[PDB]
Amino acid sequence: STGQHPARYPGAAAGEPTLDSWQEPPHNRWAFAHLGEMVPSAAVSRRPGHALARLGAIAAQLPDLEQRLEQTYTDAFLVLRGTEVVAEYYRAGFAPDDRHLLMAVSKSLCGTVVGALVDEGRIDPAQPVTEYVPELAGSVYDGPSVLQVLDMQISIDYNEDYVDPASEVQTHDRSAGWSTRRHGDPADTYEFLTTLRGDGSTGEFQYCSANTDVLAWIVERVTGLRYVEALSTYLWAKLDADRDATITVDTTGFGFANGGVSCTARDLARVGRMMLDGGVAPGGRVVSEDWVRRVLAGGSHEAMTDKGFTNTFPDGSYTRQWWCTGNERGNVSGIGIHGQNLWLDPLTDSVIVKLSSWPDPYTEHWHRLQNGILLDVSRALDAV
Amino acid sequence: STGQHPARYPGAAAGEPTLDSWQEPPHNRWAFAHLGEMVPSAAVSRRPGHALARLGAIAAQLPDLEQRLEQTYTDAFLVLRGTEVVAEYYRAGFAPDDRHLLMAVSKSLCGTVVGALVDEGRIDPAQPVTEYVPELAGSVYDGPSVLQVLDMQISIDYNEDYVDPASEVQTHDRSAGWSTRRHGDPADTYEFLTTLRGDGSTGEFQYCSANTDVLAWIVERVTGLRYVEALSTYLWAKLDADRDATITVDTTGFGFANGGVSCTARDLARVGRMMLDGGVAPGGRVVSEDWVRRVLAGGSHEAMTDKGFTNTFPDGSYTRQWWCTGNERGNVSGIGIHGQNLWLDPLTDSVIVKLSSWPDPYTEHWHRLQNGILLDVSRALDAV
Ligand SMILES: NCCCCCC(=O)O
Ligand SMILES: NCCCCCC(=O)O
Ligand code: NA
Ligand code: NA
Repeated sequence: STGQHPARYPGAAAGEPTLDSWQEPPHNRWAFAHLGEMVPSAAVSRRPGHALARLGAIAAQLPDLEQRLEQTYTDAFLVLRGTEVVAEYYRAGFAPDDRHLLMAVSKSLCGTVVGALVDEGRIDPAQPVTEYVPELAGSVYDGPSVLQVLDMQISIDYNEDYVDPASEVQTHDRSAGWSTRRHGDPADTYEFLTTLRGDGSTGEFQYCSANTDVLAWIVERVTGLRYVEALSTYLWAKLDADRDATITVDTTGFGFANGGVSCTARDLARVGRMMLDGGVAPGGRVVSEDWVRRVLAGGSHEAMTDKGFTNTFPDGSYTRQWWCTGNERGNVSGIGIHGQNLWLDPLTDSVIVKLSSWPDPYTEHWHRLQNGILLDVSRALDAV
Repeated sequence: STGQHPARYPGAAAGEPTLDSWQEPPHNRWAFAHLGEMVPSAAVSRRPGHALARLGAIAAQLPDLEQRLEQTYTDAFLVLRGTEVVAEYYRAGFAPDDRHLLMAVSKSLCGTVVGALVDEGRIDPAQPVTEYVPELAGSVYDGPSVLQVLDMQISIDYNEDYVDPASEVQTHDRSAGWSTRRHGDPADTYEFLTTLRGDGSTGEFQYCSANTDVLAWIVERVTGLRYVEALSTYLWAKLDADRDATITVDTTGFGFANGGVSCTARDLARVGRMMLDGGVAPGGRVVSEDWVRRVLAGGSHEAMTDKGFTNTFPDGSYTRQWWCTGNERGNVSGIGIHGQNLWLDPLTDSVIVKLSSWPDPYTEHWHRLQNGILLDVSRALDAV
């Protein structure tokens, strides 16, 4: 058992509706107004081809920028200096207002929601995960603190070989609906999390997407809100965003917090703007000044043993769902596979959003090229 | 085999991507920008409870209207007189700009797209279905004309007992993704259609949702466009709609033309406005004056043997995916289970949209109440 979860709608029974019951009362009143949450759906455009390149200023300092963006399978690119959009790029076929999957940049959004609840005193990072989700007792999450989940400093037996269906990575996707279910798979994401085990050691960084879903579960238990709603209430609805964001949901309606959010590049930049504004957004304060300060400060360097990150950023670290480069510019970034970045450049009070679709989830090759672009663009914003 | 179908994206292989391949190249470039088409997803609101009742004028002639709307599980109600919204109602929890499933009102939208292609000379209703979809040879659709599909005058062995999983109604839903698949089910909607049989007789009305999906298939074969795109290009994009509409799609990306469209009440009214404007919309002509005239004129009365319809509308009929009351007002309406109506009242140059969620798909009880409301509202618009 995974305990109480926020009902899909007011008064809904646990796990209702399902793909086989949404047309039945009393579920249909809700389902008829949110069918996309139950059945894959396509947009029928209200609007009746070519790449849009408006790199403005930085174009002079980076003459071959568009080509570099093409080489890194860039779909959407936007630079926000202060409150102004100073550079934009959208591939042919991708409109400026189209939404794009954020992959793990979604994690930084989840950490932000947790941060908001910490400010309210609803979540104490020093407390064990089980203080909020007792059902995780007996799992790898029995013992570690919420902060250790936030900083991903929990050793977990997590097979990362996607080529193997038995791997935890593939199983995580199947449990959430990102891939076709197989006989024996956990019923939902909550159940999947309870099956995770580890040797009990903590303190060393281990990137694991399951950690973020545990954070979302904690958010639900402390607020009583579906993660989908909590993400809106504590973050999205305060950004004065142009469009709603979307998030994939599993069979119980639980949002895939670790990587299922989609939004426009301009709106994602509003999240960065909030971080560079001490945690304040147009609709109100999202997180405390202290939380933002802690994110920019970075996590323990000693815990960061991922050579894939430290080879590029020797003094890098990770904290509260954000990757911290530890470079001379103090760059911090939300990162997602296939080339997604919500890059913060505090020195120039700028935010760089790059949403892409590399053929591979991750290779040193793509990261070298991607980071080269983000760093060059950041430097191009320096006063001269 | 079901023949050629519009690729999900430029250059996509048949049936790609699937739930298990969307993260792989070259599918991911498209999938990352349209994930809702692959995985159930929820909206994360950009906006931070009570029913909204603005029945305006008709309120005086129909004092208990709001109560009548509540009794018929009304979610959204809107009356457009000419180009003006003269009355509106939205239940608590349903925003004026929220979208609602249209169920079979979706059929009238599909018929409109077919009508547009008839005007272009791309579709000849007198031609057999097989002239456009040869793969339907050997099925109940081998012999009948496209017009007979439009008017639903084809006898089909179609078990309507949803309580039975083997029924065609339940099988249709499973083949399209509206319900959990079962071993042996057709792979997609196209395949399901090819399994349909009948005694060969035609001429008598038989309401069958499979007919509309055949129309959508014809649309795809004649235009080379996914039905989702054709619905936008030939109709939605010409309405100057406030929001995109959405349509559920099966595993191949084929839109559920017979009942999977969702849109706002105000936008649905724009479709009615176009019909009352001789087929012209703000973005251009959608269908010919003749097509609209034929819809308002009705189908053959003798073909209409559905007592459930004729008991209320003795001179009623059906043509080109629209129900024609044949009443003294010449009312015509798009109709969907659970209380959906796109009701046309030419006498007062008005359109009435009623989107609901009755607990039951259909009962004489609900229809009596629903039609009573639509008729009373129509009469309340008459000059006095
Ligand atoms: N298991 C689906 C991928 C989740 C995103 C992970 C990442 O972007 O690092
Ligand atoms: N098989 C799903 C229902 C399709 C809608 C049918 C109707 O509204 O009449
Ligand atoms: Na905080
Ligand atoms: Na026409």
